[PDB]
This record gives sequence, structure tokens and C-alpha cells, in this order.
Amino acid sequence: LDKQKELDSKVRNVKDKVMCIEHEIKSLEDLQDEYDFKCKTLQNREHLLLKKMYLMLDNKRKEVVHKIIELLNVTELTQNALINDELVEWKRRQQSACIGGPPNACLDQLQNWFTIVAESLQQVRQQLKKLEELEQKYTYEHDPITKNKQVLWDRTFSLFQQLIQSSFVVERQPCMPTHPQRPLVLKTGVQFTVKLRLLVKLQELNYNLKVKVLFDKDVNERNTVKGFRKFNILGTHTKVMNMEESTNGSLAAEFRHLQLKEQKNAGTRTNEGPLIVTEELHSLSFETQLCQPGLVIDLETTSLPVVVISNVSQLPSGWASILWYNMLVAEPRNLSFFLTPPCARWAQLSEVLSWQFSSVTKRGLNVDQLNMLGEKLLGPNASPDGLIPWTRFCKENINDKNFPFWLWIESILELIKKHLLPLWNDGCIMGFISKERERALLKDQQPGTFLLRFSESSREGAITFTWVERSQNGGEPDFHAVEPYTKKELSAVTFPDIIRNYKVMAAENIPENPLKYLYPNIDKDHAFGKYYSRGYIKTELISVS
Amino acid sequence: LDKQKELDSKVRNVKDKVMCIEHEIKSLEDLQDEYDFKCKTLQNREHLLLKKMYLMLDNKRKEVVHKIIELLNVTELTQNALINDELVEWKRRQQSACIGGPPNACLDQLQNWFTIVAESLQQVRQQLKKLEELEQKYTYEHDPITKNKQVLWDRTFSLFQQLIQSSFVVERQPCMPTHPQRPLVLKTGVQFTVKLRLLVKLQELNYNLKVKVLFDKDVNERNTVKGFRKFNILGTHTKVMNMEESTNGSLAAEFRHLQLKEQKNAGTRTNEGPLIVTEELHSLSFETQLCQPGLVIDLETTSLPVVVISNVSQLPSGWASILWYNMLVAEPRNLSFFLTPPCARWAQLSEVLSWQFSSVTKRGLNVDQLNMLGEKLLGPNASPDGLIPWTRFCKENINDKNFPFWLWIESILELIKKHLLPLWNDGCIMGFISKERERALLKDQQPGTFLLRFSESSREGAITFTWVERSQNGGEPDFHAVEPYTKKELSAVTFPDIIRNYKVMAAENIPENPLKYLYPNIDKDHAFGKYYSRGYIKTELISVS
DNA sequence: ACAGTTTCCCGTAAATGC
DNA sequence: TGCATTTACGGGAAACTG
Repeated sequence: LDKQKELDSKVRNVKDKVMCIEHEIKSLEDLQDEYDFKCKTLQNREHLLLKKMYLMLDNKRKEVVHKIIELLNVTELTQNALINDELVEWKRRQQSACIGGPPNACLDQLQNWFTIVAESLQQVRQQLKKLEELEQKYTYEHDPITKNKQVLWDRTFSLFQQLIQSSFVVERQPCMPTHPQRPLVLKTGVQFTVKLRLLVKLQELNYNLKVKVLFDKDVNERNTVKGFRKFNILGTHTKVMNMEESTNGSLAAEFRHLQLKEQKNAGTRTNEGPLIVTEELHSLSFETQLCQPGLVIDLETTSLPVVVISNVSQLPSGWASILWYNMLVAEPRNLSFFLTPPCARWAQLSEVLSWQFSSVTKRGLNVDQLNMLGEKLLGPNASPDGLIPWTRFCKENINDKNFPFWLWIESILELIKKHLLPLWNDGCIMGFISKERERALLKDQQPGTFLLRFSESSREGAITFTWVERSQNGGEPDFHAVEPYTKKELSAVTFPDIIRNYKVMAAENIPENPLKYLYPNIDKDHAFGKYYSRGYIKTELISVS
Repeated sequence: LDKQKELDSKVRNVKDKVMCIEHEIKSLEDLQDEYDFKCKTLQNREHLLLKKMYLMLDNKRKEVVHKIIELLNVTELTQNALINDELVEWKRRQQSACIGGPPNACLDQLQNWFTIVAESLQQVRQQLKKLEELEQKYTYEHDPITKNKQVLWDRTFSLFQQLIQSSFVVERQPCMPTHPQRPLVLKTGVQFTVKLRLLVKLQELNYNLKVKVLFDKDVNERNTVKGFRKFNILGTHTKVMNMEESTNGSLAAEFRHLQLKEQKNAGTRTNEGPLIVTEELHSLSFETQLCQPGLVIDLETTSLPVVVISNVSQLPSGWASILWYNMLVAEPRNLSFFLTPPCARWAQLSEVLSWQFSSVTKRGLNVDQLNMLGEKLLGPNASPDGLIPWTRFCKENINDKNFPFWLWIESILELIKKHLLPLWNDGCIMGFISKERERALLKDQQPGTFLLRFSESSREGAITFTWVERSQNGGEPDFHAVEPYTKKELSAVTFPDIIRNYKVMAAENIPENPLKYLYPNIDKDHAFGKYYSRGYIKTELISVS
């Protein structure tokens, strides 16, 4: 918080200097109409006077001018810290937030700094108008209020222009309301929501800024990239900024209804075959203009690159791109990123992987799970420093299968989120376990040998448990694992409930298993007591050998 | 076929008379330029002739005229049989086809009659032009070709206008391609297909008739009915008629892409509460115009009343209305039908009910099934003549439940169509059985007492089987029936497969049941042998006590 | 105080682009 | 001769608008 606290004083300092300067100006204005009055009289009261006038006013004019020049300097130092370090830093954190990292801090802190310096410059402008008013009443050969006159004005337009343009930001990145945890992937036909905001807060600026949403503004990939598709925003291209919309006393503009549709044409005929899969990056630019007498400024800002899809089936793949993008970019951004997808270091990907789980559920991945996935992407010499090609991530088919690494994880996620949350969250699934170590850990010979592992084979995402009773011949019995369960069998029956009754060909008339010790001895039932689903002949579905 | 065959000769008769008449006309034309020539000469060959000329030509003119007047009469008799009995009958059969009755006969037979008479009138018109050409060359006080002159022309416009307007028909009623067996229920947003056709076939009429589709043309229910909603067609409002579209050498026009959307407004604000549920009837009118020199005719025809819905969930209810409509209407049709839904006789509804099944499957309802449903709609004095209010059909909740009769049957259908077709079709389900007679028929004491009955309780549509083994105390045991299976349990497991393994708490190590005689002794397996679904530990889902 | 109705969506069965 | 994208909607439930 140190740096913040220090920027806090630089801003208070600016405000002080501006007020301090306005005082000296009233004192300059009055003190002049005093000397001017005393002059007129002495002239008609005829038909140290001389020294006072022409000498102190000058010292006072010069005095003020110098002080304004000094305020503008400090304003610069302050502004630059505001714009280039604080805003720029807030933005980096936003990127990371979108892909499941720490939550963005509220923009109020930022807004305060901005408007406070925004008001000071507006003030210097007035003080500048006042000074000119004095020269019209009185001037002279080396009148400072005339030389520094022009320089100071212009210099106050810059600081102010810069500051206001930088204050226009995309508070909440584009996103589909049905996908709160997958923000930069917009699907055609559906209407996304974006939130803009001017960190400046200027009363006389409410209901004046008209915002217009544009698509792919200044995007060379349009021409340069082959097959590249074009889209049109559709819903409400424009929306005026208020302070009413957001309960938070702040100037903003939230779009809903915004919607993309293809510009199906011959101009940019499809190529299906062009430079890149439909995971090319686009941008949403927001443009507005502060129009005032003697002032005119155009504000513009754009969202982070977006991915446009036509079917939610293309979302898991689209997400992959945005993880990869934001995981490896910051810098003004490259919409041709995937023409040359830089590799990713594993200490970094492993983390983001865990974020993914901690974003759709209540618990991420721990170290065992991560090493299992790691020797799966980098093999035995898996290492935090190891590099992982984009290709090995979302394109190559993985360990011995018919799907890439990413869609496999994406589908387990989808599998957790719709059928295992409670079990998952309360750590009863160790899903990612090398099949070796599965075996290894199971001479726990507390024959109720339970271990829920996610399937490595399915396109789809399934769960299996592994069995260990005795071999009847000195040999732990053969390490038993049922065919995985996909959404199907699970949607017709909870997973716990199928665990309770896995009876599997059991000669009896009361109790039958292999059930009864969850990991090392958490008692089958005590383990899964919460999760169970506890005139006709009531029945139940059950998995059986 | 008798009546048809007779109308066939009336048409050949018309064609004969027209050709016969054209011969007599060339003979009139030449025979005149002969007599006229002989006149001119005898005049300059000076400066029984007389009798021949002025007397036979007259007998010939009168002769022809009379014969035309006689052709037009017969044309009328023929036309009227064509238009009023044959077309009108073809249309009645179409109605019945839409709701699952016998299949419509091909319109070729009809088309032949129409064009043949259509060509004859076009001919009489020419012959009429020729006759006028003769009067210009020669006329006289009681020249028949002048008195009957005008009458005959006009009379040939009528027969021809009538005939052509009647020939314009809606060959294939409106319908959604995803619902081939439910034609008059159109859902907003989706694009239906209708097929028009001109039964006239006139070469010089190809690519001339422009058809325009209109919605609710001349529909007073718009004003008269409260809450009544308005829609706009959307896709391609127009489509020119060809002979190319249909392989069948015939003039037609098929619309695809036609699409309805609400005219959401304040003009006809919603009432949700108005005179009728959203099962109000609309119409699709088709308008075109035969434009020719000296001829102009406007052709118009409309589809049978339509039902517009916004969600396929509103389809089973919409269908109910169209069954009821077409089951009880013929007549120019009443779009306010449901303001006073006439009751339905059961000998008639029972049938249509069966059609429904024989339309989504391969076997309808037999008499036992129909009496079961009958004592359910009319009770113990159920009778073919019994009347059944619309209300008891699609509104009242039925025997002791929370849904109307119709949606219950509609849901069993939906249940058959997605999960029991083979069993259903090969008569292994007796679905509709009074619970009494179920019991009654089961002291068949061939303890493999199977009986698949459709559930009378579900909102949804489910199937149960009934059990009969022995009571161990002289008393047939309590007549056992498992809770019904809805789509859920069935989508995760076929129904046969659950029958094979209903094991139900069975102390053992090889075989266990209650399975094994399907109805009277068709051997469980021999019964359901076709239907069964016949390194991990392969499993199966199974229903259990 | 919802209760019929429509809108929005998702993921599938199929169509379709080059 | 194909798949890589896109369109169609049946279907479960939120959002309408009164």
C-alpha cells in the first residue's frame, strides 16, 4: 500500500497548490483595482504612488505565473503515476481476474485520485481566464501574464486531455451473462454485457458523453489475415453515460443487449483453411467525445481481445485461447497472437489450471493432482520451468487418446460442475491419479478400498472408483476399476447413490458390497452420508458388474 | 369410382364439342369467302346465286351459334361436378388426412379434368373471335353472330373465371418440417412449408402468376375477439409459380422459409384473460392474379385454419384444437370455432384417437384399449353415441389427477415415440388397462405374470408392469406393480433391458427374477429377445425393489 | 399474485461452406 | 472427397407484462 499512500499525498499536494493559487489571484485582482483606482484619482486630483503600482503588481504577477508553472509540473509527476502505474496496474490485475486469478480491487480509490486532479486542472483553466482578464485591464512590456500566457494554457489542455482520455476505462470486460466465469468469449446471436466508466466524475459531464460501440476498429487482421471473419454489433450501438445507473456515485455506462452477427459475404469469402482456426482475436472499441466551448476531446478505450463463436460447443476451445492470451500478454495487444503462440512455462500453466477449478467450484488443484497432470504434459522430467507448446495444450491428442489435453480437462470440469460439486468440493475425489500411484496407495488393505479417479480415456468426462479386496492366494486382488460413468448414467443416478449400492453380483439377503473405506478408512457411509438420495413398488437404479 | 368415370366422359364430351365446333367454323369461314367472291364477280361480270348465299350461310351461322350455346351449357354441368363435388370432396379428404386419417389421393386425376375443360373454354374464346371476324366481313338484320354475339362471350368468361379460381388450391397444407405429422400448428420463428398449385396447366401461364402470402386476411376475429394476437409473415412473402419445381408435370409453388413473428404492440394490447386461450384460429391466404390482354382474374385460396405457438411446449395443446376442428368442421371455416366448441361423438373421437397412434407408430388402438379410454371419458355408460365436451377433453383434469385427458394421452405418445416403438409396435404393451381387468386377467398363474400398462398417474408418461407370483397362503399374491418409469430412467436404460434384469432383492448366485411370462406364456426372453442391449469392469443399470 | 406465454439458452442432430 | 463453422430447434426454465 506504500506506493499508493505516497501517490495519495501527491494528489492532495496538487489540490492544495490549486487553491493556494486561487487565493493569490483574488488578491492580485483586488490589489490591482485598488492601485488602478488610486491612479485615476491622482490624475484628476491634479488637472510612493509610482513605485508601489508598477513594481509590486509585477512581482505578484510573476509570483503567480511561476506558481502555476510549478503546479503543472507536479501535476505531471502525479498524473504519470496515476495513469502509467496505477491504471496500468489495475488493468493487469483485471486480465488476471478474467482468467480466474485474484479479484480486482474496486476502482473507487482510482476514481478519487483522477477526479481530484481533474478538478484542479479545470480550476487552473479558470485562474488562467482570470489572469487574461487582468491584462486586458492592464498590461506592459514585460508583463509575465502575457509571455507565459499562452504556454500555460496549452500545457493545461495536455495534462487534462491526457488525464481524461486515460480515465475512460472498461470497468467490466465483455461477457455473456450465462457465462459469468468465461468473459471474453462472445457467442453470435446472444447478447453480452460490457461496462464502461469515466474515472473523472465531473458534474457538468453527466448526460453529455455519448458512447458508441464499434467492432474491430483499426484491426489489420481484417486484411492481413486470410479467412478472417467480420461481424456487426447489433442491439444498442449507443448508450449515454450517467451517474444514476450505478448506485456507486460514479459516472458509467453498461451495455446489455449488445449482440454480434456475421457479415456473411463475398468480400471476405470463407477459406476454412486460412491462417487460423476460428480462435482469432477481435476487439470491442468504445468511442465518445467531450464536446464543450473551447474544449473538445475524443475518448476511446477497447476491451481485451474477444473470441467470437457461433455454438456453445466452441466455447471450451475459445476459453483455452483467452487463458493462453492473458496468461502470456499484457502489452498493447496483438490480435495475431495465435499466428505464433508462444509456449507457456508450467509453473504458470499449472496455476491457471488450478484457478479454473477454483472458479467453477470451491477447491482448486493441490500439488499431487498438479504433478499428475504435469507428467502428462511434460513427462517424467516435468519441471516448473518446462515449456509447454500451445499445440500440446489445445491441439495434439494427448497420452494415447482421441482428444487434446485441454478438452479433457474442460470436460471433467463440465463433469464436476453438473454432477460432483459436493463430493468434489468436500475432497472425496482425487480425480487425477497416475494409475501407478493409484495401485501403490492401495495396499491399505482395509479392503473397503475406495478411490474416485477421473477417467483419462473419455471424450466426455467420466468418473471411476478403484477396488481392492483380497486375492485369496497372497496377492492383493487385481485392482478393480469399473468402467467410467459419463453424464448419462449420472443424470439418471447421483454418483454417491451408485456408490452406496454398487452391490456387483452379491450372493445374499441383507448386505453386499465392495464398499467401505473411502480413502484410508473414512467409513463408506460416514464418508458419503450427506450425498445419498434418502401404491407402487418403489425402485432404484444401480450399477452392477 | 363410378361417379368419377362418369365425370370423365362429361369432360371428353366437352372436348369433342369444342373441336367439332372449330371444324364447322373453318367451314363457315371458307364457305363465306367463296360466296363473297362469287358475289363480287357476278357484279363486275355485268356492268341459284342469290338463294345459296343469304340463306345457307345464315343456317350455318345460326347452326354454329346454337352449338356453342350448347357447349357452354354442358361445360357448366361438367364444371359444377368438377368444382363443387370433386374438388370439394378432395378437400374434405385432405382435412381428414392432416389429422391422421386415410391418405389423400393424388391431384393428377383432378388436374386432367380441369385443364381439359380449361383448354376448351380458351378455345371457344378463339372461335368467338373468328365469328366476330366474319361479321366485320359480312353482317345483316338478323345475323345471329351479332345477337348471341355478346351473350356468348361473357358467358365464356364466367365459366372460365369460375373454373380457374376454383383450380387454385393448397395442395399441401402449412406445416413445420420438424413436425410432418402435425400440420396446422405453426411456431413463431421457425419456418414452415406450404404448397400451392393451379390445377389448370396452361403453357402460356408459366412464370406469370405471382403468388403473395397474406396473414389473417379478412379475419374479423382481429377486432371482434379480445386479446386476439396479430402476426406478420416474414421470410419470402412471394414466389412465382413454375412447372419446374415439381417433377410432376404440373404448375405449382412451394414456400419454405415462410415465418411468423408477433406484431408486439399497444394497438392490440395483451389481455391474457381474453375470450380464448392462445388456441384461436388463424388463416394463411394466397393471392395471385392472371393478367392478360382482354383478361384479368384474381385467384385466391386459403389454408385450413392454423394455430400459432411460441414454444413447442404449446404444440400438444395446439394439436388438440386442430383434431377437434377438422374432426367437427368442413364448411367455409369458422375461426371463432372455440368460442363455442361443439361436443364430439365418441364413435368419432375414439377413432381419431387411434389415428393418432397409427400416425406416430405402426399400430393404432384396438377395441380393448379404446373401451378403457372410453369409460374414462364417459364412464360406465360409455357409448359410441355419447357426447364428449371439448372441456372434458383438453381442460378438465381427468379421473382423479392434475392434468387433462388429452395431455395424458399426448404424453404417452411422446413416450412411445422416443422409447417404446419396437415393443409398442410388436404388441407387447397393452398400455391402457383398467386396473380391475389387469388383476382379473392375471390369475393366469403362470407366475411369470407380465403386463406392461401405461401409467394413469404421471404428468409425463411412464410405463409399469404388473407382478403375480403366489401368496404362500391361498391367495394370489398382491398384485405387484413397480413405480412407473418416466423418460429419465428410460433414457439411461432401455425398457426391455430393465425387464431382463428386474432382479428385485434376489437371494442367489446365478438366476433371480420375477420375470418369465409375458402375457399368457410368451417366454420372457423369447418375448423380449430382440430388444436387449446385448480394461474396465463393465456394468449395467438396473431397476430394483 | 402469479399463470399463461414468450423469450433466451443451451447442446444436439444436420446442414452447410470452400 | 472432408471436416471446420454454422443453423436449426426440442426442450428445461427464466423473464414477461401486464
